Amino acid sequence: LHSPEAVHTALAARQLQGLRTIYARLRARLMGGHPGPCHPGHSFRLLDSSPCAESGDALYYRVVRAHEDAWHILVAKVPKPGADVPHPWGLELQASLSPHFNLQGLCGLVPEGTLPGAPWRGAVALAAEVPERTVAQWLAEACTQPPEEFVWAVALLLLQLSAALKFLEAWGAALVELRPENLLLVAPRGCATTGPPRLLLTDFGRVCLQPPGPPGSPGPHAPQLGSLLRALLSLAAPSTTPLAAGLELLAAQLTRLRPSASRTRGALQALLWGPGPELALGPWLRVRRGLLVLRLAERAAGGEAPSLEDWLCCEYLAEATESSMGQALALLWD
Amino acid sequence: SPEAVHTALAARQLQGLRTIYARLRARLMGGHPGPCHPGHSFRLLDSSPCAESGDALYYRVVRAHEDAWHILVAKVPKPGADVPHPWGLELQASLSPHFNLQGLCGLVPEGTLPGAPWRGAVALAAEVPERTVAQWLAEACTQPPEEFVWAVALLLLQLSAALKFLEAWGAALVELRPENLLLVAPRGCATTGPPRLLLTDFGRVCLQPPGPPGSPGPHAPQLGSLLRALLSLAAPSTTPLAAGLELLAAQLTRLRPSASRTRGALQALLWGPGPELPWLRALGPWLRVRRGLLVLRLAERAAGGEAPSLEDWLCCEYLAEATESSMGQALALLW
Repeated sequence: LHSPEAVHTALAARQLQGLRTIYARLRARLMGGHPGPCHPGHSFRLLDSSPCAESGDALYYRVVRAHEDAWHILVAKVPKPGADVPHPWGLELQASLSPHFNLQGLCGLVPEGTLPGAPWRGAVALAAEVPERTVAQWLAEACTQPPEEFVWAVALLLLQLSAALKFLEAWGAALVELRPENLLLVAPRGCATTGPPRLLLTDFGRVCLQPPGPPGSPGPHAPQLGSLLRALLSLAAPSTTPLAAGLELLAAQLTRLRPSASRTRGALQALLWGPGPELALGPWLRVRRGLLVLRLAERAAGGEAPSLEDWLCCEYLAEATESSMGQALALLWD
Repeated sequence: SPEAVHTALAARQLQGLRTIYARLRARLMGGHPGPCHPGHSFRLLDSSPCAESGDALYYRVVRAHEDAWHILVAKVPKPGADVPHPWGLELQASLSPHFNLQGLCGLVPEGTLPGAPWRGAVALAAEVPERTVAQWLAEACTQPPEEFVWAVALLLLQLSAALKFLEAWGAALVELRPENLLLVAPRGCATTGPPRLLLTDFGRVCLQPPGPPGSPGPHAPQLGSLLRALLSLAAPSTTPLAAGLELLAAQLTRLRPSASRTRGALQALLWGPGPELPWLRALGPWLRVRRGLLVLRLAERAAGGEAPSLEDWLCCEYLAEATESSMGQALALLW
């Protein structure tokens, strides 16, 4: 109204409120369908006579929990014969934590005599999620993708792993080692079927209490992500794209500078979408937030669903700030 | 250089809005059955019409073109029907398909479907009728809300689009009657909201060679009279749109405006500004803001799993094609 700049501010304020509404609606569907806790009135019957998935520490079978003429599908996690538990408290933590997009949740336990005809004997915990493949099983096929196609797919799975780890670092606990065979992949709920899978962390036997320490401390997982990132990158076909060049520099920075999981997510999101080192940043983020909303509207016109990558992108752009992008760029060009 | 970024953003959302309109229009006009050939096979679906219009009984028929699946409907002449202007029926076969016109795909003579309830050779329409406008009004005006005039104004904009196509042609309809108009669901972009309107009454459409304005819209004084009848059937005039329709009916009979001027003023009541907007100076940033808000609303609906309605496609047609001179006419005709 007689001030083009006030109109520009009102448009940024409303499209950002819409961007948070878009994120919250997609998150509510993406995290929907969670089964309630197990009760004495629930009848448990087996689906899989052989493992539906295998991790490094356990075998997984589906079980149907029937009640009130309906049911939920839960997974029984059966530890492999000879498997150890370096940190038993991490299993007590798994049963104490609320649901998280990238962590394996529990809905209860099947005690002895409650599930007839099982492949195993003894009380078993019930996981809320249903597995499809391990990260190692995905790599066995995925390493045949074109250079940039494979590397992008891995870079987005790494962003999910950093978030799962950020929760744990803010919580006050850490993994002693990273093992892709205990990282499981499933299709995301309510998202396009051709996008990236949802990443679940299951290795709670390796999670231990680790106090955050002083404000100048190193990130407890940084040298594990640096070495793992280089081993995963050595599986990609060669490319000259900035994406692969930034991921190799970030691996050197993870072992050299030792950033936290929240600083790691910032630089990785900045490499995936962010500006170059030349920035100043406000106008860029305001244009990119508006462009994702236009792409979502243009594809909706064709009856196309958003993918998990678009929910993760809209999450970065909605949470991105000038101070956060300053830190993200600083690691990238240093 | 923020001024350079704001110019680039307006151009980037404009090509996206035109792409959204073209993709939703392509879904709405998708599957149009092709012309009838010796390769087509037909089967009867019913013994009673899917729509009963003033001068036609509409029966649904299956067609297959080399095993390509199509549904078409026979326009069986209703007993007592006539043709005051036979040229208008030649015009219906002549013109290209249009979203709000009743299209034809060819003739099916008697004997193709031995079990048919009709006799004689009957042409088959591309669209599949569900009800007439008079049939919708009988129930729809029984328990209207005060905002009911919203559903009527949107069907009126569609009828004005069908009449604008004929007015751009060499043609006019001499007698306008809601009992001869048809409503169907939109294809590919379907919701429970307003139906697609089809203009059917070509038996009464005559030649219109005049150049000078004369009466600019031969259909306007007829729409003004029908709109006053519709406003007395609807809920009390408590919504600004009902008051806008009351003065619009007086203007339709007083000024006899063309369908293109009726669509401008009617779109201004539906989505555009009133006299609160000289006033027209605000239209530049008003279209840029309203165009961006519709793109944002479509993305927020998609985030919730809600498809766009035919109203949202008509809204994006109005906003993508509206200009400062078109909105200047729209507002000047209303006030």
